[PDB]
Formats: sequence, C-alpha cells, structure tokens
Amino acid sequence: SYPLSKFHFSVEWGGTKIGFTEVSGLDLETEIIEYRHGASPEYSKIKMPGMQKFSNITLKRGTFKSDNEYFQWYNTINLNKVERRDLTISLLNEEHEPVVTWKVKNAWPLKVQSTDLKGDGNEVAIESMELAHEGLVIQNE
Amino acid sequence: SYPLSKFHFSVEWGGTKIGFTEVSGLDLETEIIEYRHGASPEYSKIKMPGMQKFSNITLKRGTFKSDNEYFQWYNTINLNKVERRDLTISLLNEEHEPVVTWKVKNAWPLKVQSTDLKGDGNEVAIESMELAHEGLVIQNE
Amino acid sequence: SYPLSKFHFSVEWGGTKIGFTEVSGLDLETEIIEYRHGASPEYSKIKMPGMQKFSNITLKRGTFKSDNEYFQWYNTINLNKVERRDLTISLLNEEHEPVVTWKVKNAWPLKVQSTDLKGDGNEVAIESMELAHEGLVIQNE
Amino acid sequence: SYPLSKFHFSVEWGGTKIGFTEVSGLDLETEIIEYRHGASPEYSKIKMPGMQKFSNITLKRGTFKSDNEYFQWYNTINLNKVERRDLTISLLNEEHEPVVTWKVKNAWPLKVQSTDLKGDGNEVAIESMELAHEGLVIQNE
Amino acid sequence: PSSSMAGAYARVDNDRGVWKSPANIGLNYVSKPSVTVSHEEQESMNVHGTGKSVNAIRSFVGKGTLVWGARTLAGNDNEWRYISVRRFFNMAEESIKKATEQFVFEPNDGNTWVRVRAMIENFLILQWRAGALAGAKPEHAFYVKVGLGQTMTAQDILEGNMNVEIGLAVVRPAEFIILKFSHKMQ
Amino acid sequence: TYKTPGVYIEEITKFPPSVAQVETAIPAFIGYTQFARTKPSVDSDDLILKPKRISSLLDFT
Amino acid sequence: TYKTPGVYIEEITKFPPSVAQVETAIPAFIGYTQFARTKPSVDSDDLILKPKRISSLLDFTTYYGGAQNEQGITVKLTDTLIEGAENRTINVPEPTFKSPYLMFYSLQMYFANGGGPCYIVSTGVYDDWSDSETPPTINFSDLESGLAVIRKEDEPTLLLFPDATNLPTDDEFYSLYNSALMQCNDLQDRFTILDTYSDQTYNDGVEDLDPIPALRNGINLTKDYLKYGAAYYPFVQTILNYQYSADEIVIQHLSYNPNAIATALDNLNAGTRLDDIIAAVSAAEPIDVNNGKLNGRLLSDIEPLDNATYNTILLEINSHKVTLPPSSSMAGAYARVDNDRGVWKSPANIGLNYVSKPSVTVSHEEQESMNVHGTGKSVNAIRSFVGKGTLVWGARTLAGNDNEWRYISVRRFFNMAEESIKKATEQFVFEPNDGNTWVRVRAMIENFLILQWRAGALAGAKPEHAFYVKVGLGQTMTAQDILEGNMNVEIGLAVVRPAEFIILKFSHKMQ
Repeated sequence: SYPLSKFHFSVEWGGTKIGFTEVSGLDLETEIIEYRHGASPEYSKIKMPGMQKFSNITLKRGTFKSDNEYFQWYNTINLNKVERRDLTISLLNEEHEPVVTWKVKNAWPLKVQSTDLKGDGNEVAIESMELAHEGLVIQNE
Repeated sequence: SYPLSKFHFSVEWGGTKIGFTEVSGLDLETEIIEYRHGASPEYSKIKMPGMQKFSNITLKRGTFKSDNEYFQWYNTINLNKVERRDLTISLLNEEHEPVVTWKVKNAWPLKVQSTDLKGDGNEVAIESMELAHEGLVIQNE
Repeated sequence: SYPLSKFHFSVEWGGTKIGFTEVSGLDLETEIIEYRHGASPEYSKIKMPGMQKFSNITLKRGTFKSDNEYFQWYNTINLNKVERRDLTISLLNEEHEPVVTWKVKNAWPLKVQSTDLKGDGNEVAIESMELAHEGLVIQNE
Repeated sequence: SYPLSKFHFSVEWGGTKIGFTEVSGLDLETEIIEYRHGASPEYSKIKMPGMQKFSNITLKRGTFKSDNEYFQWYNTINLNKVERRDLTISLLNEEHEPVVTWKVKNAWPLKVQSTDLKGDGNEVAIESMELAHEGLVIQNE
Repeated sequence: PSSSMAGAYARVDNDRGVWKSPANIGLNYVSKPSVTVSHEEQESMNVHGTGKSVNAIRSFVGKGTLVWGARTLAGNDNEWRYISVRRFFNMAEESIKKATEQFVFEPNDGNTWVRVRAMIENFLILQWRAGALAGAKPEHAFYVKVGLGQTMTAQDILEGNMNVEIGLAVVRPAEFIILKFSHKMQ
Repeated sequence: TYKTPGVYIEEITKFPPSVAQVETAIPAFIGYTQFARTKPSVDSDDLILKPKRISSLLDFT
Repeated sequence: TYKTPGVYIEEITKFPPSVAQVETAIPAFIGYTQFARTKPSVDSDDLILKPKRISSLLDFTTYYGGAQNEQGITVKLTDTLIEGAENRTINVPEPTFKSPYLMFYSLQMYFANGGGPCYIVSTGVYDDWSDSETPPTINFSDLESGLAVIRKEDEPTLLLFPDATNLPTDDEFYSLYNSALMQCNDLQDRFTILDTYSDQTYNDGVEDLDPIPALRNGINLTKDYLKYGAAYYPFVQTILNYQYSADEIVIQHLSYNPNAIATALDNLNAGTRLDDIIAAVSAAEPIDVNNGKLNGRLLSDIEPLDNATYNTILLEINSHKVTLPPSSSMAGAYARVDNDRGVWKSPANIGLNYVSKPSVTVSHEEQESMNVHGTGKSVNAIRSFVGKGTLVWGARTLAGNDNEWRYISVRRFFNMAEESIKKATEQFVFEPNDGNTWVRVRAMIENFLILQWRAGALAGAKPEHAFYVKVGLGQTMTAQDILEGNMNVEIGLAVVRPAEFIILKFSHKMQ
C-alpha cells in the first residue's frame, strides 16, 4: 500500500565496486509523424509513431585511494574500438534483493569528468562518467 | 574506507610558487558516430567512438607584491611562438605526498584576467589564468 | 487510415547484403506531341503521348572491411559486355514483409563513386553507385 | 558490424611527407550507347557500355617552412615532358596498417594553387594541387 | 570430398552466416565428380526408410560442380534433420557458456540470477537483430527463465546448483519448387 | 510428396485464382458437398453439420 | 550430482514454468497421485492422508509424481494407388479409453491461470489397468476420507475434487458435493466450486439425463448451504498433451497389395520347432488378402524399418489434446481477480489461459435459464467472444434469488472480513470482561473497517455511512452474560453490488 523509496540501490558495471552516489538518465523516447489531407472535415493532424531514441546515462561516485577504474575503462578506446559492457541497475528491498531492474545493452564511456580543487573546499571529491548505449529494458515483476 | 577530501593540493607550473586558490577543467571527451541501414529490425542507431577533445584549464591565485609571473609567461608570445610547459597537478596526503596526479602536456596561456576595484570592496584581489594544452593522463596507484 | 513511412526497406541486387542508406530515382516519364491546324476556332494546341524514358537509380551504403562488391560488379564491363541483373526494391511492414515493390529490368552500373578523406572528418565513409536500366513496374496490392 | 570512419589515412606520392588535410576525386565513369529500331513493340531504347573516363584528384596540405615540393614537381614540366609518378592512397586501421587502397597510374600535376592573404585572416595557410592520371584500381580484401 | 566441404563450410559462415544451409555452393579446384548422379538416382539419397541421408555432389550446366542437399544422418528427425539447425545451436551454446563462466564462484542468490539472465538476453537480442532468429520482435524469438520456484528448488540451493532455461525460434529452409504451365485464355 | 531437391514441371489447365481481405461482409453458405472431412485420411464425413471458416476456394476444395 | 565446477548443457522439451503470490485464495485439492513421500529415498508412501503445502508445480512433482501413461492409443495405416502412384494415409483416432486420474493436469491449469500456494491431500495412489479396454476406477470412500482430513486444517478457503467426474455413478458424485457444502456451513469460512457430472447427455442406466436438470435435482440442500458455492458449465478444451509410450502402441497396416505373411516368411526362413513355425505360417499366405508389411508391430519396433512412419505417427499422436472440467481454472482465475482488483469485485469477464475453446457452444438465448431459474440454482457460463477468446460470463451463487447473498463477490467479501477480524480479536480472549476491554475491542475493529473503506471496499461518502460497531451493557449484553463470561459485539456493513444489463436505444436524429 506504500510506494518504493529512492536511496537503496546497486550498479553492476564490470568494476570492482557497486556503490554509487548518483544515477540518472534512464529514459525512453519516440518521434511523431504527422499528416492531413486537404479534404478532411477536421482542421488538425493525425499522428503515428516514428523512430526511437535513448538518453545517455550518468554515474557519480567519490574518489578513493588506488582506484583508477573510470580512467582505465575510458583508456580502452582505440580509433573505432572500445570495450563494451552490459550494465545492470537495480533498486533493492530490505533483504538487499532486486525489486526493479533496468537492463542496458552495449555501453561504453563518452566522457570522464574529474573534481575541482578549492582552498576552502570543505567537501568530498566526486568524480563522474557519462555512458552511451544501444537499448533499455525495464523489469518489475 | 573513506573518500578523499578536496582542499589539500599543489600545482607545478614553472613559476616560483605552487599555492593556488582554485583549479578547474580537468576533463576528457570523445565524439560519437551514429549509423543505421534501412533493412535493420531495430528503429534506432548503432554507435561508435569518434575524435577526441580536451577542455581548457583555469587557475586562480591572490595578488602579491612583486610577483608578476602570470604576465611574464603571457608576454612570451611572439607571432606563432610561445614558451610551452609541462603542468603537474597533485592531490596530497597527510605527509604532504602525492596521491592522485594529473599530467598535462604542452600548456600555454590563452588569457590573463585582472581584478576589479571597488570603493567598498572589502576583499582579496584575485587574479586568474586560462590554459590551452594537448593532452591529459590520470595516475592513481 | 494512416500512410506508410519511408525508413524500413530492402534491396535485392545480387550482392551479399541487402541493407542500404539511401535509394533514389524511381521515376517514369513520357514525351508530348503537339498539333494545330490553321482553321481551328481555338488558338492553342492539342496534345498526345510520345516516346518513353526512365531515370537512373542511385544507391548509397557505408564502407565495410573486406566487402569490395561495387567494384567487382563494375569490373565485369568488357568493351560492350557487362553482367546485367534484375533489381528488386521493396518497402516493408512490421513483420518485415513486402508492401510496395519496384521491379527493375536489365540493370548495370554507369559509375562508382568513392569517399572523400578529411583530417577533421568525424563521420562514416559512404560509397555510392549509379545504375542504368531498361524498365520499371510498380506493384501495390 | 560497424562501418569504417574517414579521418585516418596516408598518401604516398614521392614526396618527403605523407600527411594531408584533404583528398578528393577518386571516381570511375562509363558512357552509354543507346539504340531503337522502328519495328520494336517498346517505345524506349536499349542501352550498352561505351568508352571510359577518370576524374582529376585534388590534394590539400598546410604550408611549412622550407618545404617547396608542390612547386618542384610542377617545375619538372618541359614542353611535352613531365615526371610521372605512381600514387598510392590508403585508409588505415588502429595498428596504422592499410585496409582500403586506391592505386593510381601515371599521375602528374595540372595545377598548383597558393594561399590568399588577409589582415584579419586568423587561420592556417593551405596550399593545394590537382593531378591528372591514367587509371584507378580499388583493393579491399 | 571431406576437406573440400570443411573449406566450403567456412565460406558460408563468413558470407551468409552459420544459420544458412551449406548447399548450392560451387567447389574450387574441381574438374568434375567421379560418378554421375542423375535426378532419379538421388531420390533414395535424400529420403530413406532408415533416415541415413547422403548429400550429393553434382554437375550443373553453366555452373560447375555444386553441393546439392544439406541434411544430417538423422534425416527424418523433426527437430534435427537440417545441418544448419544443428550447427546454429552448437554455436549459440558454446558462446553462451563462455559468457557464463565469469559467474562460477558467485553467491547463489537473487542478485546473481538477475545478472546471469540479463547477460544471456543481451546475447540473444543481437542474434535476433542480425536475422538468425525468427519473430517480429525479440519477445517472439526467445525466452530465458531462472528463479526459485520456477527452475530451482530448496534442495538445489543447498547443493549449490543453478538452473537456467532457454528457448529459441529457428528458421528452416524450403527444398522444393513446383512450376505449372498452361495456355492463356479468356 | 517430392524426394529430390529441385524444380519440378507440370502442365495443367485452369482459371487463375483470386483472394481478398474483407472485414464487414462475411456470408454463410448452406448446402451439399462431395464430402466433408477434417483430415485427408479419415473413414467418414466429420463436418456434415459443423460450420467451418474458409479463406479461399483452395481451402474449400 | 555434479563433481566438476563449471557450466553443464542439457537439451529438453517442456512448457515454461509459472508462479504467483496469493494471500486470499488458497485451495485444497483432494485426489490420487503416483506416490506420496516425504523423502526421495523411502520404502513407502508417507503422505497418503497427510495435508501438505505446495508452492509450485515443481514441489508437487517432487513428492507426488506426474500423470499416468495412457494405454488406449492405436494406429491405422492404409496404402492405396492413385492413377498408378503410391499414396498412404496415417490415422490416429482419439482414444475411447482413458486414464481416470486428472490431478496432474488440473494443477498445470491452476498455475497457468495465476494460482499461488495450495494444499494437497492424497487419497491413494494410481492403480493399474486390467486390459487395454479396462481402465482403473475411482473409489468413492477414498474421497470421503480425504474430505474428513482437510476438515481439521485452518488455512484452506476453497474445496476442489479433480477426480470426482470419474466416479462410477452420478449419485456418488452428488453425495460428495452435498457433504462439501455441509462442511462449509459448519465452519463458516469456505466456498466450493462445482462441475456438472458430464457436459453431454448421460445415461443413468435407465434413462437419458440432461446435465443441467441433473445437477439441480442432484444437489438438494437448502438456502443455508447453497449460499456457499457456485457451479460452472461447460467443460473446456486445453492445449496440454497426453502422456504415453511408443512401446504400448500397435499399428494396423492395410494395403492394395498385401504382404504381411510373405514378410514374416522371408525373415523366418532366414531347429525342429523352427520348421513347425515356418510351415504353420506359410499355410496362411492364401488367407491374408488385406495386410501389409508393418501389420501387428509396435511403434518402438518399426523405427529402423521405416523411421518416416515412426516419426509421422508420433507427430499425429501429439495432435490430440486433453479436455477438463473448468474448476481448477476458476480457482486460478479467482486468485488473479483478488490481486488485481480486489475480493469485492465479481469473478467474471475474465479470460482463461491455456484454453482453446469451450467443448459446447452456449448461445445467448440458451443462457437465460442458466442465470435465472425458478429454483434459484444458477449456473455460470463459459463462452467464446470474437476477438476476445474464452471468457467467464456470470457470477452468481447457487442461491440466485437471494436478495442478500445471490452474488459471489458479496459472499466472498464477507468471509474475508470475518476471518480477518476474528484473528485480530483472539488477543483479548482471556482479558477481564469490563468497560476497559469493551473500548479496546471496539476501537480495533473500527480501525480495520476504516482501512477497508479507504481502499474502496465499502459504500459511503464518509466511514459514518459505511459501517457501525456496537458493544456494551444494556446495548448488546445483559447481567447474565457478564456472569457467564460472554461478550457481545454487533457489526454492520454497507456493500456495493454490480450491474448486469446494458440497454442501447437507437433512432434517426431529427429537429
């Protein structure tokens, strides 16, 4: 009778750790094609589905001693070659088991962003990555 | 078990001092090439890596008596010639030793910005510089 | 109650693959013969059908490793001899079955055009071919 | 499963350097001969291959100190004599090895074009050359 | 002819794909078959009471020596009579187990079951996209199932077993074309 | 039934076939036939009083 | 058992599995199994009369086994000529003798339609056949025993009997159902699902009887019992196959050109007793003027002779499907409605899974006497709709003229609410009988009912119009009740009933 919360989750991306600070961009989108012939009694258009799009996925985590994984994956790019991975994102229950799963096909990294530095910057250094992919399936049983 | 903080760092740029107020722009970026042939069962495109880009780096420091270094480096520009330098940026531990290092190739200055003046400006005069470069490597062992 | 879209199609040309980026030139044209005798009350001409023409067909595809088919077909020309083929072009439904078919008789290639090269050319290398033929029939049942 | 990109390539032309900004004109073309006898049931013509043509090739590069090669090759023309060369153009993989090769027979230069000069011309001085030749073979294995 | 056929199998896999029949292929460096096989003579080679079919090498006018027929030694088998079906399955099975080996020493629980399932489905989607599997959408081409109460019981969890069930829709070839002629009339 | 892969040739005389897709005009036809069966190899007439849907003249036959 | 770490590969054929989580619709199933054990390695049947809870079909199989093999399948093959060409027909008739044991098939349909956990009560194990034309029988006394057993369990809400239609007489069938309705009346927490004896005219041994009148005369209990159950008609055709073995199937082979005897001789001719056999056989060559080469052999023995025949026959056997009474499908359907819409909504206008079609077509006019009848003994119909498939049409109880209890959803809603409340009141059983307790009990009950109202189960703009709860000395109790230790609580509820008829009217629009 109650909705799910948004703070207990995990990400499987081929790296050593599965803990993240922030995950965003899990969207699906379709184009519209419009039409009207001149003899129609209505003065508006009829609509049908076009081609499909996906958004890029952003992942954020804190920087730790001796963990250089964002860089190492990015550095697998060689002219048109890159290591592609299966990305699995999951929202967890009180037993730490999956409830809602987002399945992502053929991901690789477009960009890796490092932290800024400040003399009075009393906070955690956070690094982030942006991923391209070829498709998303949502499972909730 | 704890992440790194963001306020203890140093910059080696060929100048007399290594202390800075602010450092930003340590980014990496790759272009995407998209494709779809007409007979495909999927109505979306396949993606692969393109050409690469780097962002400019911004450095900020307080103005001190008898230190004219930002200007002196900028003033080495002569038609197409300029003094190019190796820039090393490092995040430090409690012994004041490097933990995370950003290595920058062939840097030189695009612009030097001076301070504004105000009659009621009860604050420190801060000067800044923007640098062009040809590549970034990230080391975290 | 809705019109057909223009992005899901296939081409059968005797090659290993049927996927193309672009297809154009599927036209039909007839000449006019005009006449007026001097005693007519009208001061304009009467018109009737003349001889018939067809346009050349252009096909565009991306370049792939180890596929040299455009060249191999072109290279079958020997003084006045060439391998002639039956070309079938089809617009597909959601089951990937034909809806509208264009049937082309006795085709062969007039020209094969290669890709340009650019230092900052962040895009796909596209090759193209232009075909001569002797007739077109349109089927839509 | 992916097409080739268009920015990594090299040109062997007998000069000291193999790097170019732009390459274009790698085309092949055949003429058509048409015929109809008066008794035919069809009111259109039958087509067959004629004589063959080739396009000129254009090469573009930046001007460098002490490199006068475009001029030196052009200056080998003496009444009807000229130094003719074998031109090899190649599209490269990630190991910097050939993938697609264009082989050109008996080339020599029709024209050499110099750069324009502008007071506010904040850009690279680019020189170019146009080449005549006697034949093109395309290799992609 | 066995080494020539191994060569021919490699050519088909590269130009058309492992899911297409290894037949109607011309052979290189072959002058002719040593024995001529007629149309009627092949009827008992393709179809026979024992199911032990034999494929024929035949000479065609204007084409040269071709491989004619692509059945297995179990020719009356409703599921396995075609070579391309058996070979497609062997390929898919080998590729999937290589992919699943990365999970061998992982905990046997819901987190693993989800990761394994997602990996297998992504593989099959790509095979579908390339035209190897039948179906308008992936939903009609295959399924993957795993879970306690679906494929596993309490006893399997205790013994360390994990059970995954997979099903595939595979396309089969036509063998016969019949033409009919008549005199056109009103 | 054919046993050898290939192209077979036959010579026949008939009118060409015709089919259509119709949603709003579906008739029922009540009358006598040569036989009425569900399978080609049966020992009787299975469909004497059972309605059946037919898509074309070939299905009827 | 595996010994080497790694990935193993197997090739099997089956339908994919299905499970569900269900809280308010737990059935019990009473009938026969292959075996009944608690451990895989025992010397006997441990669970013959012991209720057990099962979460899925795999758990069932683990302790009870599968279906019985059919022994009524035969095959007939005939060889003829068409204008000199060979042509043969292979015919596999529907069996006329079938195994009487349906629990396995019943459970497959139950889970296919969304059922959750359930109780299994064995009554015994499968018996054998006496001959190919003489199947096992169902013993009435075994089903009564199973019913007596389930009576002691608290969790079940629905009662089903998968092998009741195979009882030797209709009288035994009706007797079993009258007992089930009486159990529901005594316990006040169960509902039964009923089938007719047959979906076709049955032979009493003295008269031909129509199944609907049959059931109406068969069940002769009054209103107090009829309100606890409902019946459905006709039977349905599923997509499930039969279980069998090629070793049990014999082929008849007839031919335009006979050769059964000649074949036997060629093999026999390939020591004293062998000579006698051959002579006896050769004597028959003039007799057999109809039978071909394969006549008299089993499927499993002809595969090497002609595996085209062997394979064709198996394919034809596979075309025959299983036909079942609809009660297990309905138990599944009840669970789906409770989860998606709620127990207060009618269990109708529901599509069934794994159903090809109803066995008998019911027209519009033909259903009028099923929904409304002078006796009130209504029957719900299973009907085929164009573009929709097979739907459950109607949701009345066996007391169809009852102003308070004619709808299934009203009876089921009340049973649910009553069960939940008494569980909540048990915590107060040994408390002092005074004002402090009376207040605590009342407050607890009202909070439950407010939540049911908030969720849309009860009628009324505000809780004040949906229900009331009363308790107190001078209101519900007297001095005598206090002395004897009694406590009396009165509760009333406003419950919503469905519409059944929609009437459209058409006209020509005019000024």
